[PDB]
Amino acid sequence: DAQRMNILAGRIIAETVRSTLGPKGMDKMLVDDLGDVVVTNDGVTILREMSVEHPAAKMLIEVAKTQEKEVGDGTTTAVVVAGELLRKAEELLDQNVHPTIVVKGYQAAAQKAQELLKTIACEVGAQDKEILTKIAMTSITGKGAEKAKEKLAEIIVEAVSAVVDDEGKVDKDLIKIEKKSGASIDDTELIKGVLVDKERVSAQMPKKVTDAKIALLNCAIEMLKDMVAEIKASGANVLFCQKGIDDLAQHYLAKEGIVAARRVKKSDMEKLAKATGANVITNIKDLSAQDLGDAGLVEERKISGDSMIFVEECKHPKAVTMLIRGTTEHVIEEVARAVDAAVGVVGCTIEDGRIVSGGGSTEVELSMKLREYAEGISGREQLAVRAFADALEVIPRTLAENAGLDAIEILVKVRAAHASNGNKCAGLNVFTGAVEDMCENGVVEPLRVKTQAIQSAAESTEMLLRIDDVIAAEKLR
Amino acid sequence: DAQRMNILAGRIIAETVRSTLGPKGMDKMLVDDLGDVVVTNDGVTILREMSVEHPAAKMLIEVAKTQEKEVGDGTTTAVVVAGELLRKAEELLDQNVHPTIVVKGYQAAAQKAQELLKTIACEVGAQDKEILTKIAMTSITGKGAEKAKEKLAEIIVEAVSAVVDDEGKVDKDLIKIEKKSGASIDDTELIKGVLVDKERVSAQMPKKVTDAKIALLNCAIEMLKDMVAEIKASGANVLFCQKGIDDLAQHYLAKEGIVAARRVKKSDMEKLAKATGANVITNIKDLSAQDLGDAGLVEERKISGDSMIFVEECKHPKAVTMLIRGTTEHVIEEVARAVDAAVGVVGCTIEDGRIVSGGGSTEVELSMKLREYAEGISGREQLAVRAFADALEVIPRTLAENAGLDAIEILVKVRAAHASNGNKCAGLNVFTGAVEDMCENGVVEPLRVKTQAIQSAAESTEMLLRIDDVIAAEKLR
Amino acid sequence: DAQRMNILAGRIIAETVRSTLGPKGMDKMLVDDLGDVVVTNDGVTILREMSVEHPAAKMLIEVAKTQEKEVGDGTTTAVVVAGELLRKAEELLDQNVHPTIVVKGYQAAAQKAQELLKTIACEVGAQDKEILTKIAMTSITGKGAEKAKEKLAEIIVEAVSAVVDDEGKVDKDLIKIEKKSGASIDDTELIKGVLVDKERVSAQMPKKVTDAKIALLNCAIEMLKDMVAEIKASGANVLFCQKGIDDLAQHYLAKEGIVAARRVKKSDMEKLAKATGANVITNIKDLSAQDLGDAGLVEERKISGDSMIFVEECKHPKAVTMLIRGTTEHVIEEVARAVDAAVGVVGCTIEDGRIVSGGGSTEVELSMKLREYAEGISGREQLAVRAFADALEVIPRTLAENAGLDAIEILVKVRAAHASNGNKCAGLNVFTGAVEDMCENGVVEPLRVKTQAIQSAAESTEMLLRIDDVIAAEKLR
Amino acid sequence: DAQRMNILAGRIIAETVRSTLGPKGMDKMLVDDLGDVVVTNDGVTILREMSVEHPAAKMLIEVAKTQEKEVGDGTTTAVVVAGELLRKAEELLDQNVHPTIVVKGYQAAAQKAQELLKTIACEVGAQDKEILTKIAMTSITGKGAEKAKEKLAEIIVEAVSAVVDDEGKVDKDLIKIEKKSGASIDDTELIKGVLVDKERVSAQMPKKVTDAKIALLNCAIEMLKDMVAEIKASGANVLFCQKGIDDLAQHYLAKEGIVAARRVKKSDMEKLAKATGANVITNIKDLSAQDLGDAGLVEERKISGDSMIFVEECKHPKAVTMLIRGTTEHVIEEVARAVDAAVGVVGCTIEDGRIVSGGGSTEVELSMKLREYAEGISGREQLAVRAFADALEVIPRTLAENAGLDAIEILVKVRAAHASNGNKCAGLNVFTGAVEDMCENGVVEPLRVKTQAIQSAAESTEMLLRIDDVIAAEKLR
Ligand SMILES: Nc1ncnc2c1ncn2[C@@H]1O[C@H](COP(=O)(O)OP(=O)(O)O)[C@@H](O)[C@H]1O
Ligand SMILES: Nc1ncnc2c1ncn2[C@@H]1O[C@H](COP(=O)(O)OP(=O)(O)O)[C@@H](O)[C@H]1O
Ligand SMILES: Nc1ncnc2c1ncn2[C@@H]1O[C@H](COP(=O)(O)OP(=O)(O)O)[C@@H](O)[C@H]1O
Ligand SMILES: Nc1ncnc2c1ncn2[C@@H]1O[C@H](COP(=O)(O)OP(=O)(O)O)[C@@H](O)[C@H]1O
Ligand SMILES: [Mg+2]
Ligand SMILES: [Mg+2]
Ligand SMILES: [Mg+2]
Ligand SMILES: [Mg+2]
Repeated sequence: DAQRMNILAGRIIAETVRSTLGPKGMDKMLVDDLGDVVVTNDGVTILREMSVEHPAAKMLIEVAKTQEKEVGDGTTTAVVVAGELLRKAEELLDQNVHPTIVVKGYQAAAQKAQELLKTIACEVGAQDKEILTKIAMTSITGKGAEKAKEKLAEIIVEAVSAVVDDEGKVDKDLIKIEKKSGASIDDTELIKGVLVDKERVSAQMPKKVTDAKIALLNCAIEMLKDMVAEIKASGANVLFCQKGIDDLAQHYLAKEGIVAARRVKKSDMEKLAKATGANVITNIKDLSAQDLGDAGLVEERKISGDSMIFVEECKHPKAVTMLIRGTTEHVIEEVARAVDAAVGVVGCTIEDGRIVSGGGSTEVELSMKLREYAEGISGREQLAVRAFADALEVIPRTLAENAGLDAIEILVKVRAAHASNGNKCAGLNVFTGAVEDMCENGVVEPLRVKTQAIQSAAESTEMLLRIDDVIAAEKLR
Repeated sequence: DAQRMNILAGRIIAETVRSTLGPKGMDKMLVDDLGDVVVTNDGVTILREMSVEHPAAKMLIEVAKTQEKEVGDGTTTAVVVAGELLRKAEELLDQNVHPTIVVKGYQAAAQKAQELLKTIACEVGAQDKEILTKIAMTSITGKGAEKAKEKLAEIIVEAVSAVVDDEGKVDKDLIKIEKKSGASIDDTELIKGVLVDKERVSAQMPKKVTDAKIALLNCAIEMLKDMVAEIKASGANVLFCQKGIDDLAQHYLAKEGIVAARRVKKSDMEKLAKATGANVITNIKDLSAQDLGDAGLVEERKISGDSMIFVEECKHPKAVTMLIRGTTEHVIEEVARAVDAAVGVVGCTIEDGRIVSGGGSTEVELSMKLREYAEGISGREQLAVRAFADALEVIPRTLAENAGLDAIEILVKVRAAHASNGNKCAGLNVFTGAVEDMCENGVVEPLRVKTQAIQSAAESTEMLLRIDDVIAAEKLR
Repeated sequence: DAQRMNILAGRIIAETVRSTLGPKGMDKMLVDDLGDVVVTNDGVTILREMSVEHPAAKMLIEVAKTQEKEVGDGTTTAVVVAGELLRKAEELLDQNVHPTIVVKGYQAAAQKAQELLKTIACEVGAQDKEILTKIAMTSITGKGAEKAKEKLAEIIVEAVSAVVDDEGKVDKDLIKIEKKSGASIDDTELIKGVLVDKERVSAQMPKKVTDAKIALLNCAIEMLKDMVAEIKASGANVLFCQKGIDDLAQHYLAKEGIVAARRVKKSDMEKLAKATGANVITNIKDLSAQDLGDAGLVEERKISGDSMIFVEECKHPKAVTMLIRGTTEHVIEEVARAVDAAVGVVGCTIEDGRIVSGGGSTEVELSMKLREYAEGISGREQLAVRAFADALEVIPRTLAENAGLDAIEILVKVRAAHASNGNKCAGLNVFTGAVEDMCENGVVEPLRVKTQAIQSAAESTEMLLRIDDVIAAEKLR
Repeated sequence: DAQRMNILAGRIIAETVRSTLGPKGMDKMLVDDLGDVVVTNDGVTILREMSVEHPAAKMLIEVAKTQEKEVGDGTTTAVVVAGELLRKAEELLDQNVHPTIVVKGYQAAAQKAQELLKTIACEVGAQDKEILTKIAMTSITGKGAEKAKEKLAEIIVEAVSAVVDDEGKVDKDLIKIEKKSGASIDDTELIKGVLVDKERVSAQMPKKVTDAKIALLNCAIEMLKDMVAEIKASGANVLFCQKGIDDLAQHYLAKEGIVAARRVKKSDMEKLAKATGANVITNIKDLSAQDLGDAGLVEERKISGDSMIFVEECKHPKAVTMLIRGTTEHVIEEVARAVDAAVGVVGCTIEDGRIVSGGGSTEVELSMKLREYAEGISGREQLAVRAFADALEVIPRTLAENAGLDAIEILVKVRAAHASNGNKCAGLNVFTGAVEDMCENGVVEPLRVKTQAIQSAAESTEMLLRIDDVIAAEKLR
């Protein structure tokens, strides 16, 4: 009774982002209380912006937060599978199956799914840039752009492959994301170093400094003669002032051949302190030759529509930065979420070396094998394993729904292609309407995406099914 | 629309006799317009006594008439499977599957069922009286009596085995059914020959005649001296007059040592003409010594409550007669329908030599194998093949329902016993509640029972699905 | 207003037989006031059996009566197109198009359809038995039997080809249809001559007569010696008496070696007078040696279930008779309607020598060409020509509907195959689900089928659109 | 469901300005919350003044803002086509066509429309003043004045042709728009230079100065003797003070033969700095002989109702200014929007050299060619391309509706005139009621008008169709 409304609340959250799955997915319209409009195909964006107050709905959201924290992609996939599991479980409750039996079936079916996924996955090499590019292609194109990814995917593959340490681990904090308005999306490029979105405050100043000694000054300049003497004595050639710089000081800086920029953002003072290794000085007497950062090259090179300072050839950091360019602000914010997703799947591929074919092909193969495993189960426990397998068909059907095809006959032909030692990679290519080999089409995604999503969907539904009543408590906590 | 109510009418006829399946089946109460009450477990009895006016209902009844004409048992099974097919097909219509696709699926699944049944069936020898007894045991005990069949089954096995010609064919008209009230049911016995429920019209007449010359007279006797001269000249010792015999003629018949009975029924004049080989004479001049029948013994022996004429030791006919004894009239009529059913299954076993294990095991094994065949089908045609396999589960579930068990978990454990090269004969034994090997329990039925019923259920449902509207015609015919 | 209900009444008659189109057509159930049931796929049977009282409905039925009288097939096609024309016309009335403009458009579009059909049709030779077999195959298989036609079609092709006179005309009365119950449908055969469903009244009579002299006697026999003298003097060896024959006359007829049959039907006296060329004598003195018919062989040969007199090897008549065999009465009556249809289309093919590809391919090709012709029309008259073209798509759509496919995308792919100098014979093969060349599949039908159906559909709808009110008259006639 | 109301909101915005299309367009009445009344035929004026709160309505308005920013004309055409696309798409949704299929059809049909437009357009010479006059005639006369354009169009053609640089590009900021109340509309004239709506502060001052040295003074005058010495030493003859001028300074300025005006607007200080090339001095010591601007003539000539300073014969700027005259304020504001529109179409003509015939002729020709392209499409994707072609007919129909004619037969005769390679420029001349060659009537518009409008209408509808639900978000942004 009161238990069912929890199942209802969970399915409501699922069907909210249901139609946003896959490249041909539908866009949702987000409207706040102030009348601002947001249109997006990304599932996790919709999940965080929703006005979610129901507890069972929040218990489901923690799957997407967990799925994105541990993988970065598949949050839409995990939520939809959880919703379909709740629907199939409600059907079994309507057949007088006790909830604990459904949980025992789901729990046993989730473990068997993990073992089967470990055998379906194909092994790849952490140096195969082609397979890594196909992984990024599949992960980004689910949002809604074609062939522009081919340039961005190779940029992301080169960025991640550079920050891979000698242990095969990928630290996403080593790849800084930088967002700036520009002329077009294609202007997005990768830079071996760090970026400063400023220009020389005086054109007479020298524009390039090699073997730079970076100085981070947090005090305004606008007494002053002794300040210039102390800074010049520290043996520095590059100065970054967070506040302003005196116009008379900008002259003596240009005469001494010293590049300097004022109005430097607080974020640039933080990244220079973290990367190059400088302190944020609070008193000019503290500035020394050791607080300076080291950099092989500091060059301000213009770009399409803007001029900014590039700090390249820094051997000490071993890190890179993504310069994201775009026309509008919402386009840039959409491109940023595409990079965060591709970084996750490429990172998971290098760490795990296990991938499966996408397009719902792996789901169908897993569904068929689980129905075989269900046959051998005695006791009511079997019916839950059946539903768990038939629940996985929600992923290929939703893809066919959003592709405009008849999900019934599409799901039929794919099941036929997998039947009796078929092609475990046969799926629906939403661009052609035919059933093809997803591996030959370059549609692949990491194994951790599927394993983490399925386990996350199972554990949440198991948690909801153990709830049979909600009780009005007082105070607590 | 108007099509669906036809499907509804069929399921109504199905669910009417649904709970009458199996030995533990439920009894139905038949009440006419005059207030007479009839309680029975036999399905075909209920089907003919129903006030059936709907055309789709009549189209369903013709399956039971065909099933009983071609087999004699399994009419309940064919009707129930037809109803479950109608229910599963209605589900597919509710999923926007066109009727012709369902027909194509059912039609292709019915043919695959015939091929699979031909491989599940076990071969037996036409002389194995033990297996023939187990066949009769299974067919009769479905009505509602225990271990009394063991005596009757061996009587039926000996009766059928005697009339088997040199071509393995069984003519049910060679086994005459005779019903007479008596002391108990156990008094039912088999007689090697034919019976005449008459007595000597004169006690002074000789009661026994050996090497009898049977005479069939169709003319009343009550000129007359020339009639006695012609009949005595024909060289006959036994006379059967359909009409009466003169009292003065009854005297000269008793004096000459000639046994004679008057008021002989028309059925006895037919069976004597068919068995012993005599003509029905219409003019006394046609009576000759060749129109006489031959019989080794003609003896009138009294029985409990009656005296009648037995004609035994007739090597020429090669036919026998069943003497049915019972307490009441309704009990005898129930025993007669048990014999007509057992005669059919024993006859089908000797002619075909193919039997299958009961208990729903053949249905479950066929259902499981058909779900495997459905996997390889592309196009919407697959979904009908799925439903056709899952429709067969109505037979084991109804047995479990009528046995008082939980049909869900019973059907689960049986499917587990058949899964992955299991025991094709594993079913639910309604007397113990456990799943056992039906072959080891002696629960077997002929192959023609299953093949004819399944094909009959498919063809009727196929015929109903091609109907999409009923039109108000005028006159016609 | 009152005009529209006429359009409604016509569409009701159309959609009544709509789903009966094509081989995969649906079956309708006809129920009279007495409860008798008739299930059929044939459209014209349903049209005559309907309880039709509405005048506009009767005005539509006369199209099927006209289509069947002048062609024999396509009555369902003409009715459905007429109904679709009425629907498209109702749309134009709802756009404030005057009925006479719709008529002017329909009338101008119907004539242009005749011009295009004359150029789409392919020419065949009146001696090409292969193409004639494909014509009969296509026309019969629309009812619901497979490959049994291949034997029956060649029988029908040989029957029609024999009665073709030296002017290419086919008289359907020269091919007698004979219906008799038998063992199976395959026993249907063609006989080179005429048939008499009688047997020799005396088995002692000689059973065979060669070089027969047929005599037609209309006077009862049962004076008599002078009658035998006059008949024997006329020089006849075969006598057909419509009334009875004296038993003593049956003796003297059998002694003279003269075959004779009594109780001969009136239909047999008519066909013998028409074929062999004999007179129906009304006075024994009129019987002469010249009133006799000539026949090479008269033989009474038994068949499965009956014995009858065959009159073969008659060179003079030039006519044949179809012996229809079947299991039940309704099956035979269904086979008879198939022959009458095939005779019509084969006759239309030999007379015209023009055929078009079936399957709806010709309809789509005609529809596409009419939309091109519609473009060049000025004034509101154009809109009707558009509707006339888009109305023809009802035939391929109904075939796709009855085949279980999605009529939308099937109709799309066919239009694509015909577009920009495509294949004018590309249609939907309901047996495979793919679009194929209908000529290569052997699916063809005579040009007169299409031309007469389209003109019949147009003229009736033209007649309905000129009706704008119904007036309550008195007496009249 | 919730998606459909978005389609509804867009069509509401479309039909709001629907009847304002073409010269015979209808006037709309705008009433604010204060009771002020505005009557206009201009579509873009109505679109910005509407109380638009619905998001889907705003998403549609952004098309008119985009169309006006990139072209300047066709905003009404793009909105109406967008609305008609939404209506035709709703019909396809009511036929169970998935939105992504409609988008795929629209997207593919929009690209084919761009390619077809590139071949329909005729090339013109950037020096052909006659064709440029016909372009301005067609663009302005859509608002509501006759033959007054012939004088204004030639004025606009001369203004744009003067500011065309050596690269064929037209910078609209080089043509300054000046609005002033006057005696009549015909007093609108073009001035080769820049305008200053000021008069001499002293009538005793000389009114004309040749070889002027423009001085821009930003400091108030009202020490003062040294200020006059520094300005006179700089060698200047014309002074523009943004603030006031001392009355005693106004005396010494009049004695030296120096023209001076005080209270000069900030816009005049900006335009003089941009055109003549002068600096805005902030300290009298910075004024030099090089900060002065150069001008061949500075003359204050009175006009009907006012006197102002004209700065003509300035070879250096290469820019001109439009003096707009009118009776009332609202009349002047309407004339200004006419010039901005004509400047856009004349500019697009010189840059592109591609024009198409107006009157809906290009729309009909594009509609007919797209229906030919639609024929060859397989799969449901075709149906959207059909609707896209039939959607373009909204433009000729709306013109015929506003012209008072029967849109049905007018659209018919135009389609007939275009059918099978008709006159691709045949359209409806709303002044005569007949179908004529629009090129021979001087009804032409640039290619960029159609290409940008069609693409803008398609992309917006594509964006609306990807929306399937609106979600209640919290906070965001
Ligand atoms: N080219 C493609 N063909 C078929 N399926 C695809 C393709 N690209 C992506 N997908 C599917 O889209 C799904 C993910 O899409 P999306 O919802 O955008 O991201 P998320 O992984 O967060 O759910 C994956 O399961 C994948 O199978
Ligand atoms: N001892 C038993 N255990 C399990 N099933 C049985 C047993 N005896 C009979 N059956 C089942 O009963 C079914 C037939 O029973 P019943 O309805 O009485 O006759 P009918 O064949 O006319 O329907 C068979 O399909 C068989 O599988
Ligand atoms: N093998 C076939 N494949 C496709 N269409 C067929 C085939 N055979 C017959 N048809 C179609 O069936 C239609 C006629 O069927 P039916 O309604 O039974 O007879 P009628 O010609 O009286 O309407 C024809 O228009 C023909 O195109
Ligand atoms: N003289 C004319 N004859 C026929 N049509 C015209 C004429 N002048 C303009 N039009 C039509 O009017 C349409 C534009 O009118 P309007 O709505 O006033 O401006 P906008 O271009 O902003 O929509 C063009 O599509 C053009 O075809
Ligand atoms: Mg993704
Ligand atoms: Mg039974
Ligand atoms: Mg036909
Ligand atoms: Mg305009």
